[PDB]
Amino acid sequence: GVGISTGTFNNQTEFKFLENGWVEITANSSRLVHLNMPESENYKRVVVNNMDKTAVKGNMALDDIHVEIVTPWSLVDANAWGVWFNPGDWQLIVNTMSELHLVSFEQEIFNVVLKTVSESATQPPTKVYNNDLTASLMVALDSNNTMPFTPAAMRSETLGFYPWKPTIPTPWRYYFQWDRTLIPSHTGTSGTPTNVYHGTDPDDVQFYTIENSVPVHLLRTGDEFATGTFFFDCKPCRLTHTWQTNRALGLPPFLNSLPQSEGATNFGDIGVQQDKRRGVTQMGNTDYITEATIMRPAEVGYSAPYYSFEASTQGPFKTPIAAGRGGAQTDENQAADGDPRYAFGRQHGQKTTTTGETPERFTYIAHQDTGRYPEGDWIQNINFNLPVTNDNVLLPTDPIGGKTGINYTNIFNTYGPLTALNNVPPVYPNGQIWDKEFDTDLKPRLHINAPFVCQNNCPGQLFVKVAPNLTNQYDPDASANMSRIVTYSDFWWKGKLVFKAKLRASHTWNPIQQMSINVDNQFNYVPNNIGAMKIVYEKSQLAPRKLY
Amino acid sequence: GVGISTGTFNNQTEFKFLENGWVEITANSSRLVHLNMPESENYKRVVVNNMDKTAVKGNMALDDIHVEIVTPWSLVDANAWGVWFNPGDWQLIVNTMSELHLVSFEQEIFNVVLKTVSESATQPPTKVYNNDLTASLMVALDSNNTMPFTPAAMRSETLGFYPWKPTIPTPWRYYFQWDRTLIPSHTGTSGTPTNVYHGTDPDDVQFYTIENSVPVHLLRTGDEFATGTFFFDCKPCRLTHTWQTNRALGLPPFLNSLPQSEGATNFGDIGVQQDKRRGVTQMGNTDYITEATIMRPAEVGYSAPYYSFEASTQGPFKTPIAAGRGGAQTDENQAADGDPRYAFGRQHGQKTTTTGETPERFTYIAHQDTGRYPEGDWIQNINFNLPVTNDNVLLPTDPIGGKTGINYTNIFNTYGPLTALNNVPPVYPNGQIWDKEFDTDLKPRLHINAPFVCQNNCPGQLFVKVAPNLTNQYDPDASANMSRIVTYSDFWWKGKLVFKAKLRASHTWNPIQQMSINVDNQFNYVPNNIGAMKIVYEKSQLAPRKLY
Amino acid sequence: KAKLRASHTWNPIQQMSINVDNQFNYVPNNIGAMKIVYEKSQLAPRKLY
Ligand SMILES: [Ca+2]
Ligand SMILES: [Ca+2]
Ligand SMILES: [Ca+2]
Ligand SMILES: [Ca+2]
Repeated sequence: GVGISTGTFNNQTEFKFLENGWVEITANSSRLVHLNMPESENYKRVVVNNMDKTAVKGNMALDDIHVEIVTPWSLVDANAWGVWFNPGDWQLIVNTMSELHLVSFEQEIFNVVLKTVSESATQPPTKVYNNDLTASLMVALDSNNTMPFTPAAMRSETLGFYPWKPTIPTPWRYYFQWDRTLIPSHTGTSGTPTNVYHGTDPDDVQFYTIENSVPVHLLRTGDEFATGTFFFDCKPCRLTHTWQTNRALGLPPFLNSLPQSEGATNFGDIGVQQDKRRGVTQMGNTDYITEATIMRPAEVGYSAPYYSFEASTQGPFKTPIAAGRGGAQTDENQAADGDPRYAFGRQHGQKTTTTGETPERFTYIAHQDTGRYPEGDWIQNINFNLPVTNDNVLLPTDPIGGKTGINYTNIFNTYGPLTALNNVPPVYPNGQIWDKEFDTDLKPRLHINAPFVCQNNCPGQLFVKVAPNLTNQYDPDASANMSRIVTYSDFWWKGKLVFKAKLRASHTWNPIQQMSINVDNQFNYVPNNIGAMKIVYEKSQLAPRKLY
Repeated sequence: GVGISTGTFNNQTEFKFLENGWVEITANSSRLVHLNMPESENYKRVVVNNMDKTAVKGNMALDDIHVEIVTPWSLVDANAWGVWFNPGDWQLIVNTMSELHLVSFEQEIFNVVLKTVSESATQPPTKVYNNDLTASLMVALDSNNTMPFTPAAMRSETLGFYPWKPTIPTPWRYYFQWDRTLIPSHTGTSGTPTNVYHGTDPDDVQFYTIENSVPVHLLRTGDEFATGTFFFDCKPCRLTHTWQTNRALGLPPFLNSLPQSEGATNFGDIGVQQDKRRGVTQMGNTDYITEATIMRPAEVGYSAPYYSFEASTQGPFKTPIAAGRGGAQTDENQAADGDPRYAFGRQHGQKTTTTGETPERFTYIAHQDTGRYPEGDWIQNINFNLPVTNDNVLLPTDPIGGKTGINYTNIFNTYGPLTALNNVPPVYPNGQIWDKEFDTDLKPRLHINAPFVCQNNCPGQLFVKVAPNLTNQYDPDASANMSRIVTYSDFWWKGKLVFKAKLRASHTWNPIQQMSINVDNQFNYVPNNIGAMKIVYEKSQLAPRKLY
Repeated sequence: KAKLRASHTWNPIQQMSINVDNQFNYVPNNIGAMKIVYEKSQLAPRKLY
């Protein structure tokens, strides 16, 4: 069955409006995937050790040592917003929907092709491509999620974002266990710290093979493969942001004195002595009821140690932070509430005609005011007693450990039973969409990498690979490296991701932040005279929501 | 499925006679289309600016600046009379039918072929064509008319007019928005006018993609594609012409004195003093009832400014005129009532064995006397009072604006609530058949380009394209230009256009103008000793019709 | 009775939107003054032919 197609290209996003303001978004994405023969046919256990870098005192954070199993299989990952929606669709969703529901996912492989390269070793010399009709492409869909979960978006290795531009999958590899020690130090530290990779703990070894745990399918041109329809189990993702802070929760103080003339100088006045006011407070000493002192239900947001690194059996790792805005606009603390920074290129944004190999990037800065501005933090001695005396105040300025560039905010952590928090907002187009939950007894309240964490079950991973096209000479009983015909494959991938949205309703007199084409962004949405493209990142939760 | 054909060639025109003089014309047209790989795979936004020409004062009309989106898709356009009928059929329709009804349209693509060119780089060197059996031809039929409407007949780019001669489609491209200024001037104008292309208005940008708005079909040799049957909604087109003018409407004056002997000198005489006659007039002053002064119901035809150019956001454009004859035969005013001029060649008429690249052409001159002869126009002062004195007459001779070559007829416009007019007559074989209506709130009473304007709905456009035949080396992450195997395609197109005609009836004693072979046209209808062909244009509405 | 639009181009499209420039044309001031700035309606291309 060579002369018949086995599939259809479809990259349309359908918006189906239902009853009561609910829409059913059907994002169709098709892509032509190009796939090469594995450079090797065996699994390799490789160690990566860049001690040359960590050898330099004060370079701990640049540690890359790990051990990974290198498989002869490739992963077809489509878990990233850019694969399903273009700037247009996205603007539609973000400007009018109030919440998003991830419903189901299904993919299929069709119109498979396998060619053989022949070196017409004459003159230049030449190269001749031919069809190997009876050759097969191997396909394995790990439904049971036996294999380790490895999101390609984490390393900008998902399918590309352009319907009219071929793409490729990524060689699949996964972490193996290993013990590693690396002691912190600074430029002036003495002696040689302790930078040792101890190896692997036998009680943590887990060598996985696809061949042994997932049925594999062989497809020839005539064949096709389709996944079933997987249904997610995730909480809805909101498309609105909160702006309220503790300072803006509840009943404002009653102004006894109101401005009588226009002018951004004419303020209103509470009109009551800060120690002669009524209200509630959690400060049993003073009688000062102040906007920064009065009681509030709980606490929106929280403080966590910044540029903290922790260490365990495998080595050091940065301490993650779940947090939004908190601070002026061109007045951040990227570190404090962890604004994510995305590095990618060409195939996932970055102008296409770009040269060199320096990735493009951006630091996403959410609209939700749930972050913190450390410099504003301070601490006072129980006696209160203002103006506070230097001996009774710890400030983001006073040093810690005699260190000049470290202070309590750095060590600080105000997470507790009163912490109100929100989930990570979606990041177009470089963000991951869904993520598999940790199989720990107690799970995390959220994941920092994706807004959708399928709990009870997630779509399995799809592995692809060109099956061994051997030559007439092959001897198992001789390490050699099995000479095999240079074969490559081309197939089309088609996926269908279904969402369920809820149309928003206005509730204020005033208009609202809406995504829109300007005379400034204009050319970020259209190709140029050479056909170069790029996909600029966009914000998602533009639109306020009352928090309390 | 490679060894089996998927279609049939049919280029027969069937005439099926019904009851009560109605015939059902079924025009079948088949053609072998040749199609090449796109020179580029991306959409390009290109600007065209020939300021070098408009720089020369007095060359405004030669302005070509515009912006267009260049797509990697080709359009298969068959909307032009020459594609469906040969001189014979046409003579039949034009000589015996009185009116034409455009009923339905359907097309289909079959017996698809895709070959690969290989340069046997030896000696001359050689070239080798091979079949790429598993390759696909992409097909997209824009049913919803999402895409911008682009009639290829407008630029002589429809399918060719010979059943036994292969043809090709045209690269599809469409207008993009842009602001442009160009101020009129004459040879002796001083300073440098104002010739500026300002660019595009963001509020008018509309980048269209086929991939994003029309499902695409992949066909391999075994496959085939067929459109459904589309049904038009258009007014009938008449195949007769009117000759009556205001001067010949109604009851002629009664001749009291009739000629008594033969001779084109012996005239009849009304026999009553022009100021002593009875009748109606719209001239409340005089008592002169004259053949050029007596009342008439309304007005056949109208006067409009000639070689008028108007300007708006995009630049200048000639003011269109809807009008027929009006004037002697070798006594026109091509400009005044806008006789169309058609430029084309080889594939759509023009002797086939022709060399060089100067198009062939003709100015169509309709039989309907609905035009005007300006030189005959004049204007008189309210007092009437003849013979009229130079100071009370504006003539097509007196100058306007002190200009010697401009007069009121040039500025003139007599369109009003009494204007009687006819539609554009069909032009064989270079004319467009149907046209999509403007989506403006108020529409035009007619289109100057085709006699059939499908209002509520029109057949969608058919886009074709060779799908990317990549080589073993392809890297998305590198602008390059994706090296791809030189692939081309050959497929057969078959369309069916159904009309409904009405047989005419004689009502006069005298015979009537009929199309016919002469000793002069004879060789315009047959090939020569070399096999050269050409298709000479013909008139359609030869046959009078009483207007009133 | 309205009809929802459908995208048919690769490129985005002119959309009405709040800027750092129009911002205060949509909210009252410290005195309670209001104003309603005119807006355009047919922002969005349509193929004519
Ligand atoms: Ca921040
Ligand atoms: Ca804010
Ligand atoms: Ca004329
Ligand atoms: Ca005539």
